Amino acid sequence: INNSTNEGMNVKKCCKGFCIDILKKLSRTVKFTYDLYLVTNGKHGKKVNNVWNGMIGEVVYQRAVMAVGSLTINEERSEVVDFSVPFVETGISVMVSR
Amino acid sequence: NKLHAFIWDSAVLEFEASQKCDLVTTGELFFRSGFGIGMRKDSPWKQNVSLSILKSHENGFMEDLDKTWVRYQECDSRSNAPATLTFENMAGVFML
Amino acid sequence: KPFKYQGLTILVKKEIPRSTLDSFMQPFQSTLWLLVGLSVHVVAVMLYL
Amino acid sequence: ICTGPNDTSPGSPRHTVPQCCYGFCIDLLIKLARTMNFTYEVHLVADGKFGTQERVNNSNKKEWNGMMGELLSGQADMIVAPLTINNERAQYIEFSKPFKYQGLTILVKKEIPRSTLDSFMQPFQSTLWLLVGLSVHVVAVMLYLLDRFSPFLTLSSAMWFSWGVLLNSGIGEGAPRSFSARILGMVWAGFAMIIVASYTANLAAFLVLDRPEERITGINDPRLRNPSDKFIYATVKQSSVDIYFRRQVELSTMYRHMEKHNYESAAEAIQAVRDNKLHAFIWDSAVLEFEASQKCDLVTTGELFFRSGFGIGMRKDSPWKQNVSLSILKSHENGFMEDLDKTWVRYQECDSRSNAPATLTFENMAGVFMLVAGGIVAGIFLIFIEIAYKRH
Amino acid sequence: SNGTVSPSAFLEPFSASVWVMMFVMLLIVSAIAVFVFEYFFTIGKAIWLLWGLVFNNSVPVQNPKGTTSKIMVSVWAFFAVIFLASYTANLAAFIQEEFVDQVTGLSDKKFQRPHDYSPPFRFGTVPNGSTERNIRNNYPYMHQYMTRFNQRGVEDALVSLKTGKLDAFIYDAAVLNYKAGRDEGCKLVTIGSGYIFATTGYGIALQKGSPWKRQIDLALLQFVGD
Amino acid sequence: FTIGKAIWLLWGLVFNNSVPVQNPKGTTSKIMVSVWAFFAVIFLASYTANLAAFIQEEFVDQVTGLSDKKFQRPHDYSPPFRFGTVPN
Amino acid sequence: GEMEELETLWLTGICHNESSQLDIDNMAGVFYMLAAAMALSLITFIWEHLFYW
Ligand SMILES: CC(C)CCC[C@@H](C)[C@H]1CC[C@H]2[C@@H]3CC=C4C[C@@H](OC(=O)CCC(=O)O)CC[C@]4(C)[C@H]3CC[C@]12C
Ligand SMILES: CC(C)CCC[C@@H](C)[C@H]1CC[C@H]2[C@@H]3CC=C4C[C@@H](OC(=O)CCC(=O)O)CC[C@]4(C)[C@H]3CC[C@]12C
Ligand SMILES: CC(C)CCC[C@@H](C)[C@H]1CC[C@H]2[C@@H]3CC=C4C[C@@H](OC(=O)CCC(=O)O)CC[C@]4(C)[C@H]3CC[C@]12C
Ligand SMILES: Cc1nc2nc(C3CC3)nn2c(O)c1NS(=O)(=O)c1ccc(C2CCCCC2)cc1
Ligand SMILES: Cc1nc2nc(C3CC3)nn2c(O)c1NS(=O)(=O)c1ccc(C2CCCCC2)cc1
Ligand SMILES: CCCCCCCCCCCC
Ligand SMILES: CCCCCCCCCCCC
Repeated sequence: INNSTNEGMNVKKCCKGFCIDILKKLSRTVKFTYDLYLVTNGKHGKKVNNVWNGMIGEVVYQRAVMAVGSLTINEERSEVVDFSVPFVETGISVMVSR
Repeated sequence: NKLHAFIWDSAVLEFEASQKCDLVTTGELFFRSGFGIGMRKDSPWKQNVSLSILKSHENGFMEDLDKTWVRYQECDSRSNAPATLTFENMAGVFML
Repeated sequence: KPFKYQGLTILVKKEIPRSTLDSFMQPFQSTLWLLVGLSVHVVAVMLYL
Repeated sequence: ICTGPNDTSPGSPRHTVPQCCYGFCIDLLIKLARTMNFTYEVHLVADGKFGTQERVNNSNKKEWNGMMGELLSGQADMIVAPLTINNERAQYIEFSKPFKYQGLTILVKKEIPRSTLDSFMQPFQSTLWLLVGLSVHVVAVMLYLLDRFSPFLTLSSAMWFSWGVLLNSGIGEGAPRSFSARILGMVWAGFAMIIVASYTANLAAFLVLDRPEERITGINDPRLRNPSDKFIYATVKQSSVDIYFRRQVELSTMYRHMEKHNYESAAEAIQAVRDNKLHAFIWDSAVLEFEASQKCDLVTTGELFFRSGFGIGMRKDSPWKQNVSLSILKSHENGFMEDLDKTWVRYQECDSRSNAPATLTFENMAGVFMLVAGGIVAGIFLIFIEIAYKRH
Repeated sequence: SNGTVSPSAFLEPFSASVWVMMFVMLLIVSAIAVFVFEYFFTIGKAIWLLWGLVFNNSVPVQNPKGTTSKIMVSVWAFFAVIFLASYTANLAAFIQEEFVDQVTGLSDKKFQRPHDYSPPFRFGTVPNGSTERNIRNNYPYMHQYMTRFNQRGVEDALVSLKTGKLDAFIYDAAVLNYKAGRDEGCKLVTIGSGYIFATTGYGIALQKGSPWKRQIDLALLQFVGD
Repeated sequence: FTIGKAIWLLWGLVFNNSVPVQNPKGTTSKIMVSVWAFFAVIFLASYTANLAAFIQEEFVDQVTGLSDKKFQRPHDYSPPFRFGTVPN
Repeated sequence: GEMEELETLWLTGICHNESSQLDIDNMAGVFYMLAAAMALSLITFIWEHLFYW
């Protein structure tokens, strides 16, 4: 609600996109049910003070079975959690003004 | 010229096109996938091999392998600029 | 995990262009060349006339 | 004689005044009343809306507006108008076979190209023009310096040689005689040829400044995919195209943009496009193409999408359905729809549509004419200046 | 068709008014100015020199002696460079092959009265079809002439067109469009750049009063809309 | 009509800018000059045809890659290289 | 191939599918050649003076 309070509300928004289309096709093919929810614990996933936060942090601590999103397959993350086969190719790259 | 077109992996075809001046790829890579070190379904090396592949990807080992095996070039002749006139293209005027 | 990401593609012949000796005379057909060659002389001689 | 509202502006007293209607649909209606023995009386819609399912404020009830509200409520028995055929309309009323096949398209400004007086000097920047102008004189005077001071060509002669080498004119009857001067002058000739070729290469493009801002590809344009504040495009509120954009699975992102700019009538949107208040107007192919043919400053975009047809809608339980459909089909088979298209749609005033390169006219190239006039007016004073110099 | 190029194709780079002002209005004034500047070398020689500068082919000319006349000649040669650049820039596109359709439409005199031609027009359609019924209903004489050249099928008509035994093939618009698209070399094209006369549609026939008709119509409209 | 004047004439015909030249008097020399002028027309046409594309703006990347000296040792530059990523 | 369809639907952009004035730097080579001409003309002029002397 505000920075003064330490609690909030679960606002039901609508998630759609590339990862959501992947998730929907996965749901149809594997015949399972899903409950998406955004993560506010960490920015993207990181081990600080030997504690994982973010998407990986939620997965490792059994708070969620899956982590669908722009999550990069790494060495430490694959050591901590189990990844699926990559569906898009990424990597560290440099963008500059023309 | 016995075969007009050959459909194959991007890596091998691009390497051959770089090495062979008379062969050229076509573009718009389709069926994007990757080469994997396949093992049996019940194996003890699955996690370790996958982790080693990932670690080699993170540091500069796959880049080194690409540089030393795939990313060396002999003849490319690939540019969007108009062709430069040479001996063969313009010689009838010389004979004239 | 993949150690090399790639895709399917098509390899074909480079097909280096073929250049002939008459390439410079190609834009005009032989009949047009003969017509202009005749026209030059016709204009010249009857200019003289 | 059609009895329709007088003032279409909202918040105005709308009294049904008898005006007179005529055109493609009226001709088709007269043909129908001739072939099928029935009498008709035409009256315009209460509002300017074609018809769309809307949720009324009280009790949240589905309701039809415009033509569908007029017809389904019993006020009207038939709709002879450009009524597109689609599910929402066909679920409640029934359409005859289409009397005109058409699609959705985009009307935009023609954007005639703007030509300036300096269009001929555009290819070279002002700094390049100054540099070449200085270089001509530098080469001329140093040619004179190396020719006069030769071990073994007046200033006017050297200047004329440089100027006539730069622009091919033959004003130089004198060539350098010293070896260094010959070498410099001839490489200067090569330089002048290079400058002339470089300036000529793109001169035509700069003479007529055609831009790709006009001739949008269409809805497939990523400009249309992602709306922006600067680029505003719209359509007619509560119409078939509005329903098509609402119901389409993926174009909702731009439907949200269009919902806040929709116009009350097609004529208003066309006028807004004409005076550049609206960048693009999405509407039926027939109307937009007719307007583009009639109006020289408006043009369509292409790749017709949502291909459908105009149907003469009637109530679901009607006795004229089969007869009207058969009459429409029979008029299609013989040369009646062709005659209507020729007499109402297929006449042209200005097209100016061709893939050939544009032909130069007065507006595109007049800076060169004014440059020649300026040369005239400059020589008119330079002759007196030279006479005064000769006096001394 | 093999096509043709209009004789005016080389005069397309400039409009008629531009040509007129360039060569009879501005050139005459420039010649008057050149001669006046030189006299302060007849007018014919000044006109000849200026015209030679228009398209510099190294034609023999006599340059004026005066300095101001030389300046005017120089600026005029700059104008001539502009003219040559603008004319030659798009000459390749304007001098290009133009394909003209043999017949404007079904109402063309070739279809209606083919007898008044030294080569008889060879056109026809496959039998037992909607197109034959339509042409028979609309044009009886044209149908009676055209049934002589009656084809056997789509492929027979296409090969007759390719060989030359048939010049025109009147058939369904969708099928002909598909054949033109599939055709290699783009040798067969539909007249009018996609001109359709009967402009009907493909429908799913049903028994009279069939209960499925409404649902099929609704589903087809859903497919169209989506 | 020395050799220098012949070279000057032929060169001037190569790119005809109406440079002052002294044409040869012999008929065969005139025929040779004519065929060379045809060659010069060929040369000018072929050179000017694609001059617009060759004289065109070329965009060069600032850095070859992550192993470029700008990234590794940015201090040895008068303008320090400004690069970074989001944290976490 | 559903992956390809999703990639075109979600990741395609403006510059993926993809006449200017000429500056001094655009045509600097021609001016370099002219400068070389000036230098060579001066050099050969000095050479001719030396030969004459
Ligand atoms: C210096 C004097 C002689 C005036 C300059 C000559 C041109 C101005 C005249 C002479 C011949 C004229 C042309 C001769 C005849 C043609 C065809 C003529 O009819 C057609 O276009 C035929 C089209 C077709 O058959 O497909 C149109 C004019 C035009 C281009 C003329 C255009 C103007 C021309 C070139
Ligand atoms: C005595 C001195 C001033 C020379 C006179 C030149 C005129 C006799 C020639 C030169 C250019 C000729 C013009 C050049 C081209 C134009 C366009 C041309 O219009 C077209 O589009 C081509 C013909 C066609 O499309 O049918 C008509 C002739 C015309 C006026 C020509 C008319 C006669 C012109 C003016
Ligand atoms: C015989 C000696 C004294 C040399 C004489 C050479 C000159 C003929 C000058 C005239 C113009 C000079 C050019 C003018 C400026 C350009 C830009 C210059 O590029 C830049 O430094 C950035 C762009 C800019 O200068 O604005 C490169 C040199 C160059 C080709 C110059 C090269 C030398 C030029 C040709
Ligand atoms: C079909 C063909 N194949 C060729 N392969 C070659 C190559 C590379 C070795 N040349 N060449 C041809 O030139 C032709 N065409 S030709 O036989 O009709 C022909 C012959 C000669 C001339 C003269 C023209 C004036 C200048 C001197 C030559 C012109 C036309
Ligand atoms: C921005 C602009 N808008 C214009 N609208 C018009 C039109 C149609 C009426 N012209 N025009 C311009 O010409 C400019 N540009 S300018 O003011 O920097 C300018 C002025 C004058 C000259 C001379 C050049 C030598 C020949 C004589 C004119 C050159 C450049
Ligand atoms: C293309 C039209 C060319 C017309 C040329 C007319 C030349 C007239 C010369 C008069 C000399 C006295
Ligand atoms: C005696 C005359 C010699 C003329 C030499 C001209 C050399 C021109 C070189 C141009 C290079 C682009």
